[PDB]
Order: sequence, then structure tokens, then C-alpha cells
Amino acid sequence: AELSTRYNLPALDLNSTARWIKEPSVGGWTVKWGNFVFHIPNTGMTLLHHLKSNFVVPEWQQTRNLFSHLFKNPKSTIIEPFLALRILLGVALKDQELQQSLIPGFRSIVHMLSEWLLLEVTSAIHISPNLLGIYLTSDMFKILMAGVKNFFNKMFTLHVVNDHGKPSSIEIKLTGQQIIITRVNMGFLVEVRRIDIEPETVLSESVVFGLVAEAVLREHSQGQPL
Amino acid sequence: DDKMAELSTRYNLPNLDLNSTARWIKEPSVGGWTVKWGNFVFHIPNTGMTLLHHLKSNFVVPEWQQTRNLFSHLFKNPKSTIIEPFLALRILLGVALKDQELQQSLIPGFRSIVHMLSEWLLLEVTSAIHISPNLLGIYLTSDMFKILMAGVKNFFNKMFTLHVVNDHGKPSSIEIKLTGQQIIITRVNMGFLVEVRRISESVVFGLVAEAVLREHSQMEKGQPL
Repeated sequence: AELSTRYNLPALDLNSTARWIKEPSVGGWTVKWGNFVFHIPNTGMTLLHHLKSNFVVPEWQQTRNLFSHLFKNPKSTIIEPFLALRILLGVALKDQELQQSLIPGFRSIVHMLSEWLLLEVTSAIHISPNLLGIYLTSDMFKILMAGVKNFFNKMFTLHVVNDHGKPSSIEIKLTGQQIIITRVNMGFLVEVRRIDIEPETVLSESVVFGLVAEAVLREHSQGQPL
Repeated sequence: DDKMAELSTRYNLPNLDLNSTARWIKEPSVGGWTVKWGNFVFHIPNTGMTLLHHLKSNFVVPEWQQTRNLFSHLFKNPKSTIIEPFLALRILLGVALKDQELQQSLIPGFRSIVHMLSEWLLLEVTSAIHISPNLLGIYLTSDMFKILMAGVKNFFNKMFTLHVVNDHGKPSSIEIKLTGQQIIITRVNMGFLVEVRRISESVVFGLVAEAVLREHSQMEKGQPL
């Protein structure tokens, strides 16, 4: 046997950044944002729910122990993978390497977008054409997309959880909620610890988490959707 | 009022025989199936399997047409057929046992046994193989099987050095030619495309999800998720 290339490949819409177009497709969903087309599978949802039970075969108990706050805490809730991707994108927009070559006006726009992705589930954010008309240039759009791909790429530098002191996670605080992204065998576990405000006003610690399949990000980390 | 992104190690982790490899049995489990072979426990997901069928039947949106065209020998071929990831893993593992780096780490008494296992995994779909005690020229220790497992882990590890299909001339496939049978393993975004071509010219293909092998790609044990 030997390595060989047989199936190798042969060698605008600015307002798309303000849209979050989710739509069901074969094997899951498609989400369009910017010039990215995300293909989200239904993978792991059944497993994730089952792992919150303590009546799992012994091989899964280590997993439940490692993520106690997620699996051995009944109060934590599982979110759909496309919501977890949305959260992941919100984090990417705040990447230090991305916001370093942006103009301040557009930087503040990116900030609004980031908050919209992290805190909301709405399909659109409305920003005044006055700010977009001077700050959202083709260059800034290009850089923004290049930055997100770059963040996806550095996520693949993460090692899957291991027993030999290797960085398996990325932690960040954004708009009053601790976000943790961990690489597992199935992809990236996206975990958010926030404070929920329930209407007398009552504040409580809340934990949500979802699983973004590796293929979702690998498609946009370096082609074809397969 | 917020912090910055930081790499974190917060989630750090703190007897074989002939009969253990002589079976290929699919066990029902949550989210798919479990296959036990040697000291390997394969978790095969029941997902990513519907997409291949749609791509074959052309029940897809137009964004997948370049994918159907790139793999025209798989999705645009009347004499192509899809096997479940359970059988695609079987083929893949069969090829693994034929790895040269694994072969040179064995002994002819054990090499002949491994070869029999390989042909059984590659050419058959039977759940068990019975090798007559006569054929065993030597005793088989647990250690010989252990280093065989290491060889398999190493083959998985080499498959992860493949790049996804690209346009930079980077290797994205492992080919192996046998007796009237060609086997190609291609790394896509969703995992590894395993196809087998025979003669007339028929082809059979399936998909092995990246998680199946990722779990067993490193020397360290780790955790199933």
C-alpha cells in the first residue's frame, strides 16, 4: 500500500453576516452565515441525552465523571448542535487575531454580531445602514471570513481529552457567561455556564451544552462538503 | 467585563487470545453499535449513513453535485453498492492487518495466523472464523496479540496523516492492490471512504466515521466520547 492522490480536487453579499439562515436538510440542517455554508448532522443527540443517566454501561461512566457538571447534574440542559455552532461562532468573532486588523467602527459592529450570536437565537440582527455603509467594506468582510476560518483551524490544534497534560479545551468569558470548548472524539463539546433571569426577579446559575461534529468545522478549517 | 481565550487542560484524564479476534459481532447500543475485537471497542454511530444513500439515489440539493461528480465511480454508478459502516470497518481492519510495519514485527508462526484473519475480514462477511488447531504451528501468547493491537493502532494513526480531499496535490488516499481486488481509503470531512473494486467491474463502498478510529488512534487508552 502507498499514499496517492486519486480524488483530489482540480486547482458580494455583505448583509449575509447579519443573517442566520437555518434550514433542515439531508441528515440534519444547513446554516448559512456570511459566505459559510454549514452542514450540521443529527449526530450525538441521542447519546448526549442518555449520558445524563447513571444507568449506562460501565464504559461511559468515566465520561460522566469527567464531565460531572454536565452529565451528573440533572439541571443542565442539552442544546441542539446548530445552537452550539452559533455559540462557537460568537466566540470566534471575539478572537484576538481577528479583531487586530479590523477598523474600530467595524470592530464595534463585530461586537454587536458576537453578542447577537451568543445571547440570541433570532435569524437576523438589524444594524443601521449608516454604520454598515462606512465600516462594512469588502476588505472587512474578507478579513472577517478569513478570521473565522483561522479560529476553526486553531481549534484543530486542540488535543482530544488525554492523560498526558495536553491542552484539550479553550475557555473564555464573554458578556457575563463562561464558555468552554473541549475537543472529544466525536467533535467539539460546547459548554456555557450563564446566569438565567426568570420573571419578582430571580437569578440562578444555568448550564447548557451541545456537541458540534468535527466535520462541521473541518469543512471550513483549511473544498467539498463531504 | 470579560476575560480572554486560554488553552486549558481542565478535562485531563487521571488478557488476549485467538478467540478475541476470531469474531466480528455487531452489538446494539445507544446511538449505534458496539463491535468488540481484540482489546478494541469500536463505537459505530448510526449517522452519516443516510447521506451516502441520498448521494447515490440523487435525492439531494444541487450543492452536492460536485461531490457526486468527484466520486462518480461511487454515487453515479449503477453497479456500485453501499455497505453499512459495520462492514466498511471490517474491510478497513482487514487492510490494517496487512500493514507492512505490522508484519515485520511478527513471527512466521504468528504471521500466517494474522494473514488468515486478514483474508477472512476482507473476503468474507461471516461473524466468526474457526481455525483448526492443526494450522496453529505455535502457541499464541497474549503478548503477540498485544503488539498486533499496537500495529493496528499505528495503522489508524497513519490514516490520520492523510489530508482531506484537496486541490494542493496532498495525499488524500491509501490504495492497496490484492488478488483481483482493489481497495481505496479516502479521507473526507466526515471520515474515511472505504471502497473495494472487483471484476465486469463492480465496486462496493461505505463510510467509517472519524470518531470510530480517533478513539483508537493514539497509544493511550482515553475515553469513548
